[PDB]
Amino acid sequence: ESADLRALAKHLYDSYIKSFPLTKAKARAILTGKTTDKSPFVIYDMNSLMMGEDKIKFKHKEVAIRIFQGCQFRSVEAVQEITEYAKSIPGFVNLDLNDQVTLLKYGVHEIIYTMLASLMNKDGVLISEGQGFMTREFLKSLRKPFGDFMEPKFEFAVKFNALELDDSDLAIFIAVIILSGDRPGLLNVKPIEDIQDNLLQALELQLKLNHPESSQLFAKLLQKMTDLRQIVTEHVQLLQVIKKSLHPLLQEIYKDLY
Amino acid sequence: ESADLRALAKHLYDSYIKSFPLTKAKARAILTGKTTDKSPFVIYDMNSLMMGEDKEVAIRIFQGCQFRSVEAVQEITEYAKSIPGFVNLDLNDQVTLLKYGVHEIIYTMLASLMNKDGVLISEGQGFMTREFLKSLGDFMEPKFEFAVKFNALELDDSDLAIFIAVIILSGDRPGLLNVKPIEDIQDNLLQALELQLKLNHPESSQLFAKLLQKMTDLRQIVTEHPLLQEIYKDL
Ligand SMILES: COc1cccc(Cn2c(C(=O)O)c(Sc3ccccc3)c3cc(Cl)ccc32)c1
Ligand SMILES: COc1cccc(Cn2c(C(=O)O)c(Sc3ccccc3)c3cc(Cl)ccc32)c1
Repeated sequence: ESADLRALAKHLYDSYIKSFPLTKAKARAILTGKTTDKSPFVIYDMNSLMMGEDKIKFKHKEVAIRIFQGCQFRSVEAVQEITEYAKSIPGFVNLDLNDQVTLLKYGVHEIIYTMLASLMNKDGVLISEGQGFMTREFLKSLRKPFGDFMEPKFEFAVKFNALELDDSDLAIFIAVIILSGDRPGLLNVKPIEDIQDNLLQALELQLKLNHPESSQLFAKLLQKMTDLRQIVTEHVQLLQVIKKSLHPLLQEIYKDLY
Repeated sequence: ESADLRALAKHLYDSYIKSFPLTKAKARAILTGKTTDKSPFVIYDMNSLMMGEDKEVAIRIFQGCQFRSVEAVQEITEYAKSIPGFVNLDLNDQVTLLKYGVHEIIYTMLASLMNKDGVLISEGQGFMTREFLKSLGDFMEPKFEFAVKFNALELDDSDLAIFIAVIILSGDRPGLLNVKPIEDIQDNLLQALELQLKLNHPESSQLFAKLLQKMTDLRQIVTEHPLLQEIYKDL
């Protein structure tokens, strides 16, 4: 069955390519300065933060807070991308609608962090679709609860990026994360795990063929999901330190994804 | 290398038997009224509890359960010594791996002594029900929910021995000095488990991943709410 595993891999990558406008390949080309196209506007200090908000578009009233809503606007945009990609996954839209919601409900945070790692090196993050680069030192230097809440994301990213996965690897990895059969409140786990079974097989082969010099990559990738679920837990906790940010209709768009 | 990987598997299993006096095989013989062993005393309520230990109750149960963690770190430590390469690692790092990896192993091995209804105590001589514990009041519910999920994998002692070695030797543990020698040991512990599951469960569909995915669920129980106070010092 090594032929349908290749065809499954490809066509998650094909849908991945169209669901997500900014890929890892493109993020690394920009980060490394590593070819033609363009250098991003760098946010290293308060004066660059304020100049970045003119030429740079921002579809999104103190400064460190103005960085939360921006990060929150953006994560909610990402949900609709992850939601579209989920639908390209063979078997997903035949699942019970309730289960589809539960898978996304719990899956989108873990996928957001995975994808946030593609835009991060140890020095900072690509923001505003590669057009910008906020430095890491500019982020530790934010106030009170804003001083961290990005810093552990970087911690995980530097470690995650060391696996040197490409977009074709991540397409399957993300699919694996969505079709996760232990989301609280799933009504029907049989097809969920039979789809995840395929994806794991497709992933195991992809890592084999794509990183043939890298012995236990499938297993080391799976261990990362234990770091992923922990980072998600302490972010949902740091957002009950940030119920202490006004809409309200924006509290009502941007409270979840969902 | 599939002779190296059988040798390693069988080495860890031997050390496992020798380190842990109550195995899962023993626990399952005791739990299912199997004949080789003797039925436990059952603690379902208050004068069962009273009659079993022949100030208050809840925190005195929490004193016992906390001390069972003591011999358990005495035993996990002894096992970790037999893991090829462990004692070669930097002294500080040996400690770092033990401190963060021990509770995840406790909960793995507590799944062996549990069913849907309760837990074995005193090397399998007693049996505390889930509801007498739910009568105190929360601290055991996640253990039981993981235990029920895990025991579905139908893992036995030879599988757990290797899987537990995989836990202890993780290079993601906060503040490891020399990460690379630790990853090197896990890599061959990883392909020894993969050979163990394909050879022991020839019919288990993608069991290897299913088991490492369960490493998530273990990490989250650990986020629960004085040789213990010195393991907890920062996590
Ligand atoms: C996984 O995709 C993303 C999810 C959330 C954010 C981002 C990039 N990004 C953005 C953005 O709006 O593009 C933002 S908001 C922003 C950036 C610069 C100036 C004002 C707002 C952001 C903030 C942090 Cl602390 C980290 C990453 C951030 C990408
Ligand atoms: C996996 O190794 C174990 C780690 C901790 C506990 C146990 C079994 N156990 C014990 C014990 O003393 O053997 C105990 S302590 C105990 C309980 C009643 C009377 C006397 C002691 C315990 C308590 C809970 Cl709430 C759950 C499991 C427990 C086993």
